[PDB]
Amino acid sequence: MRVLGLNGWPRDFHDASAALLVDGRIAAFAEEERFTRKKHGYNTAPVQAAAFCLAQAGLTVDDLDAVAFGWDLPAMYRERLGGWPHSDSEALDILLPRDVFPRRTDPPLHFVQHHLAHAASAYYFSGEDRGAVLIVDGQGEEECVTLAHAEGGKITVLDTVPGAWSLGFFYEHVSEYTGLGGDNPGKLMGLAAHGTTVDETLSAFAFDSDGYRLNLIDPQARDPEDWDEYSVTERAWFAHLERIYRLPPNEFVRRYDPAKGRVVRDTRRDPYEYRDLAATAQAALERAVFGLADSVLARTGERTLFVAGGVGLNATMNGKLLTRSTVDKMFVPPVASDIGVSLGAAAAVAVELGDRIAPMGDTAAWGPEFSPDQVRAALDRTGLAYREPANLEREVAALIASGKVVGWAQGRGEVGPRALGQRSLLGSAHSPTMRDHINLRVADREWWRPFAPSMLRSVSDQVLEVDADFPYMIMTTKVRAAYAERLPSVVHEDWSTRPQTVTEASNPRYHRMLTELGDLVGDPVCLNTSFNDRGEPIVSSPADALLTFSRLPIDALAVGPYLVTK
Ligand SMILES: Nc1ncnc2c1ncn2[C@@H]1O[C@H](COP(=O)(O)OP(=O)(O)OP(=O)(O)O)[C@@H](O)[C@H]1O
Ligand SMILES: Nc1ncnc2c1ncn2[C@@H]1O[C@H](COP(=O)(O)OP(=O)(O)O)[C@@H](O)[C@H]1O
Ligand SMILES: [Fe+2]
Ligand SMILES: [K+]
Ligand SMILES: [Mg+2]
Repeated sequence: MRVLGLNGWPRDFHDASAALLVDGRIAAFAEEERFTRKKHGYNTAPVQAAAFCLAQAGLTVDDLDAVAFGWDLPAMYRERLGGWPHSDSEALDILLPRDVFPRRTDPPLHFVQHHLAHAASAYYFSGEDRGAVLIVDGQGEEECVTLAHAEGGKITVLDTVPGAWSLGFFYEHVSEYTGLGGDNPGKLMGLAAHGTTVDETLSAFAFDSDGYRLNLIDPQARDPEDWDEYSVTERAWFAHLERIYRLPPNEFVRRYDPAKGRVVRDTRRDPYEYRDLAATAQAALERAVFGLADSVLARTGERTLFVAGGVGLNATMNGKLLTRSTVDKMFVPPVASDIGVSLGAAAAVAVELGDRIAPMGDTAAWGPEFSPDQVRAALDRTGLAYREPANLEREVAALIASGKVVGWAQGRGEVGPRALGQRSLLGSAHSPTMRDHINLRVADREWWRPFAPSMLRSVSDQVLEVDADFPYMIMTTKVRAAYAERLPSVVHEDWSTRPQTVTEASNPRYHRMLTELGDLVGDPVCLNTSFNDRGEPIVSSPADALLTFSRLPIDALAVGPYLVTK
């Protein structure tokens, strides 16, 4: 079957994306923000993402067997807004506007329960017959957690936790409270390592062997003036945090900066001041999730764990789950957050139509790519001088080895929040100054945020405690003896790293470049951070890449077969 999965809707929505499954294979998959250049794909149907999916596969909406949406949207409208007003035809017009998506007739429209869609995005793509499913995000239609059993192509729900007890809202609210912002929970995670935990309950959580309790909030509390429990949980957490924590909420400051010529936003306090709150929030999330995972694993009798939902992006928590006595194998897709429910809704529907879903296979490179002619066109636009190296991979290897920062734009854009050698900024993993150089001089990131490494899968065994595939940079692990000293720029406060393992199959060019690199610095490892300026999404087009390259004190840009220098 050909099934187009969708996320994103014009009203109060985030992380719009589109995914096209052809006979269980990912034909194309991209996030709206990459095309709009507006981070998080807020309040929109995934118009551009779906246009790309169809163009990539050479299809039109008339060639689709089904369109799948990753939430039970009619149900949310019925419950929270007094009725679902749209015929399937009218819903399609909104999701896939006719001026961009001409169609003779309407494809069958399927609405998939949000957490099922999450679950589908992990199970069906993991390459594992069966396992325990843990879904933890902000909130689906009603629930914030789902425990389920996956076996023989079926996902069966054992239990859910109501939205008011959301661990994602919780973590988001703490992230907002510190000044990092509720849209930047990943930063809270990186700040945790720098602080100290004293009471991992925050006088709110009570932990047990199957999970947690939030005696702070009535679990059946509900916003009658909205369609999720964000605002209710926000008021409760903010009041509680202010009550028990020495610092009041950090405030946002909007002021004209005559240096930028603009009103810029900042924080009244340095978020680094809240490092103990971050540590404590991180510890509480871990503890709560450990209980949930132990619980679903035991109730199912499985020892393989599938995790998805937005909290699933907590790589630190993931790494620690992996090493838990109760877990032998773990799969967490690069698209754990809502970006992944388009793909999940599509799989659920495809499987329902009799298809078998192929494993992801250690790659996330499903977005657009660009030919040499298309790249050259973008280069000539700018009038920049460039070369076409005989051995680009070797030249990049050498640049990196000498302490230079190289933009790397090749092949099909990766999907999800991590760059994985399709749209990356590259630098020495071996340099004890590279990290401060990129944070402070290049990207204006907070000095306390860590960077992460890409390395060959064939030496990952010797570099890292664990010998597993880490294709997605969605898990932290410990660095073996005594590489922990050899790789200063990609190590975090606690000797953990958040690695990408690379196989020749998954990324030949990148694999080859790392190989060359190894001959020069001994180790086929590099620093790999995402290719973007501070506000914007990861660069997608060759034009995006040039623009960002012009704006950053980077040394070179390797885009397609071409090398551009500063
Ligand atoms: N080994 C590690 N241990 C703990 N945290 C880590 C580790 N490696 C990376 N991180 C954190 O993961 C975060 C990812 O968060 P997030 O996705 O919000 O950043 P980003 O979107 O890449 O940043 P930007 O604002 O530049 O787009 C990093 O900012 C860093 O704080
Ligand atoms: N690194 C992280 N650690 C913990 N929670 C995270 C992290 N990244 C994202 N989240 C959580 O994901 C939640 C939203 O997840 P998602 O499933 O994408 O949306 P929704 O909750 O609307 O379905 C947010 O509440 C956020 O706190
Ligand atoms: Fe979700
Ligand atoms: K283990
Ligand atoms: Mg980044």
